[PDB]
Amino acid sequence: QLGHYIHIFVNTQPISAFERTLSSKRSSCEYDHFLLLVEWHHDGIVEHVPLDDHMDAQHLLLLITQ
Amino acid sequence: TLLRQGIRQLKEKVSKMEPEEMTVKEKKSIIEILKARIALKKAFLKMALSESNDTVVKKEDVRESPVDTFMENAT
Amino acid sequence: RTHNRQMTETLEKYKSLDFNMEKEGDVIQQLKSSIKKP
Repeated sequence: QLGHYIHIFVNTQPISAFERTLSSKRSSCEYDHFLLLVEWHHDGIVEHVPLDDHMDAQHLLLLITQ
Repeated sequence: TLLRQGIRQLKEKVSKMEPEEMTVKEKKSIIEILKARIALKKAFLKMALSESNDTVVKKEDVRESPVDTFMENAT
Repeated sequence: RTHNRQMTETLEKYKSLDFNMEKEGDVIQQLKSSIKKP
């Protein structure tokens, strides 16, 4: 179309909101750390759409085309 | 601290519909200049605010629940 | 002689009724002793 692409990555994003509010229990401080990036380019949105198994190569593309 | 009630004391100082208010506000703005630096003393951000703090208190609210369980078994 | 009464009392202490679980009976009761509490 006169292209368009997704990237996907693992990522690390520590947050204070659990860092002190938790722990001192059966509650981990640092993991640390792991995630699942899902970039959605050529939109300027780069939206981080949710992932939740089961998931396939298709369904991503489906939500994205949607 | 000072940033709190300092606004409270500056707030009542406005007077007269006439543009003499600046003569008062010059006394205000300097404090505000100090506030611009007093704010530097308070350059911190741990918790956001509500409702996360409320989530913390509730988190203890569940976390304080066991205390009336196994401890009761101790008795 | 040391292990005896100590084991018995420690059973009788914080454990109190160590039989209170009654195996399967200690399942939902673990909520009844806790989740039920309010």
